[PDB]
Amino acid sequence: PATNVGTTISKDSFDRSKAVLILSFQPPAQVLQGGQAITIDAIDVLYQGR
Amino acid sequence: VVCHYDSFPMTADDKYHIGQTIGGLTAFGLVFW
Amino acid sequence: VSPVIATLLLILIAVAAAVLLYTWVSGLSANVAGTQVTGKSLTLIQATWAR
Amino acid sequence: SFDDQYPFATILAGTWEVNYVSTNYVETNFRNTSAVIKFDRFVNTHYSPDTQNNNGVPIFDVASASQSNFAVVIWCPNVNPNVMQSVDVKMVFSDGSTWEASVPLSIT
Amino acid sequence: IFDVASASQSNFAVVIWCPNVNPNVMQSVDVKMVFSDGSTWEASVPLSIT
Amino acid sequence: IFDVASASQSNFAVVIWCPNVNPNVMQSVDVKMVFSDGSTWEASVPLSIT
Amino acid sequence: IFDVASASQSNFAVVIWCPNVNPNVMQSVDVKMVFSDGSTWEASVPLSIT
Repeated sequence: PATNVGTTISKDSFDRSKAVLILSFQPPAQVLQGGQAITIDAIDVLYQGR
Repeated sequence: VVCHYDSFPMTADDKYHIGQTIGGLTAFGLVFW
Repeated sequence: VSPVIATLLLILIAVAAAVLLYTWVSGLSANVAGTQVTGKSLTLIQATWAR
Repeated sequence: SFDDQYPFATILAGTWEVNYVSTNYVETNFRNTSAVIKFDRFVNTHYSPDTQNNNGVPIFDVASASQSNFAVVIWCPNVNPNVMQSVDVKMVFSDGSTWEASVPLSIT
Repeated sequence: IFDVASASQSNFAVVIWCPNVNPNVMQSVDVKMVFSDGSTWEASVPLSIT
Repeated sequence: IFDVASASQSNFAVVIWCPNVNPNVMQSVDVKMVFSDGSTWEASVPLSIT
Repeated sequence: IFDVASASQSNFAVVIWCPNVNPNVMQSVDVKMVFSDGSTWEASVPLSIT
């Protein structure tokens, strides 16, 4: 990620030792009785089971 | 992943959708020579 | 003669609700779509590329 | 626009692409996927609000998605790639069921 | 533009155009297909001239 | 303005307008009807966009 | 025009005409029947070409 933003961005405007997680999911349309819309109340990040 | 495609442009060899008007524009497919 | 009339109306009510349960249950069943199982992977006749 | 004091997660319709200019340098493009996004609820609060201009981001308790592809963006300042081999993510549904996925962090 | 494409009995081809792929620096690429039911299939394509 | 409203065979709708109801903060609302004989009936209406 | 329609033993069809339904944008539709006694029944109809 970049925490230092000016009116123009250099390559050094991006930070080191920082990370942003990205995930891509594809629902399957035809599942049993499966619902059209998927809802999420809570998202969590775990490491070592904690 | 270099690139991702979730949908596709209509193909020329499609009799069903070839002679129809969709979204105000007639339908044309893709051709390779 | 209160008990005699009361009991009669109660019998009719329970019968009507039971029959309604049946229609609803059976309609609920045979109402599951499911899926198809895609065939075995397609054999690769060729893989190539051009400009 | 990123602050370590304000971690957050959210749903966006798209996918991530990586392009290699050289052996150790890359270019990155984020693309739309034509999927639906809606928000279930609002809980009082705001994100990076501007009092002078009435600018702000409403916060809702539930997020929903539809047919086709969609991404999840997660920002936790506590995660360090140099000491962590991998992390894990867990989602809790409205109905109470749960789902989990695995993400490697190691450079390669 | 339609979200789903279908095929039938007999042969068929797939035409893919990604401007980011460069034959001079890439030895090979790979393709992945995601089915309507959610299952997946993958194939291997060499790019090297020969 | 009349104190009692009546209906007959076939379909009919009810139109309700209360300025106090806010969709952005209320997940759902409920409606209650009181009959002339004193019995009551209730129905459930989701408000959430979707 | 009559408010109620009835059927007997053996097969029978239902013909429905709603100008608002568009096959090009709708994957599937659903039909619901309301009985004289108040119970209900529903069926599922795919619209997709194939």
